[PDB]
Amino acid sequence: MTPLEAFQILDLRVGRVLRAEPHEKARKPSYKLWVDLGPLGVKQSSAQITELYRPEDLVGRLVVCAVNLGAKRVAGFLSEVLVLGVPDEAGRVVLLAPDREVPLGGKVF
Amino acid sequence: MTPLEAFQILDLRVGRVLRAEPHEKARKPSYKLWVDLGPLGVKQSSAQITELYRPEDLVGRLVVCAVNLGAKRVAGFLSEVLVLGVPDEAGRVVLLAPDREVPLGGKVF
Repeated sequence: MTPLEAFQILDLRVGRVLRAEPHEKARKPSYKLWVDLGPLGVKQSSAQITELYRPEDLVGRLVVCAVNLGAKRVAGFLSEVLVLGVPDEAGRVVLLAPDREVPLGGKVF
Repeated sequence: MTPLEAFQILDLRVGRVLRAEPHEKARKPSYKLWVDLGPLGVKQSSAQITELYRPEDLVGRLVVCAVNLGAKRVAGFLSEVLVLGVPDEAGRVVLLAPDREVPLGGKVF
């Protein structure tokens, strides 16, 4: 109930995309992603980051994800974590990332 | 209480550092920061990012902050928002940032 508590409860981690594929089944343009979160292992995610990013661009890049939320299904694909982004002027999702390379599974603070 | 709700309550925004100065009064090394959060205006923050970043580098840089947590005093300096980062192998803070420029005050999702 307290924004300070929510910050404490929410768990944000640095992960690296290992696999990105078109989420054809989904009505809303997205990608099926497989994210390496180090200690947390691999977690799936359906991200609507098709504008600005090509699956080939995602593979191997660092991303920051909300990991402890409940997993949900998207067009059959199970999305266990949320890849964080922010919209540009046109509303397109711009991904967040660490300034440089860092250990996977690292927690944001 | 629910990570999903913590997600919804926590307010993460992108801001631009316009001023950075040595927070020498603070015990733990930090910088006094003034962040332009667009519609939210200017918010102060004490950030322990002295290793890897020099005040000159921070000025004009996009950063991502936790904005709706209560403000806290740090060596007299009022820290109103949290500038988010992640530790490298050495534990040093690495700032998070959008891949490219985006509107200030933009909300992370």
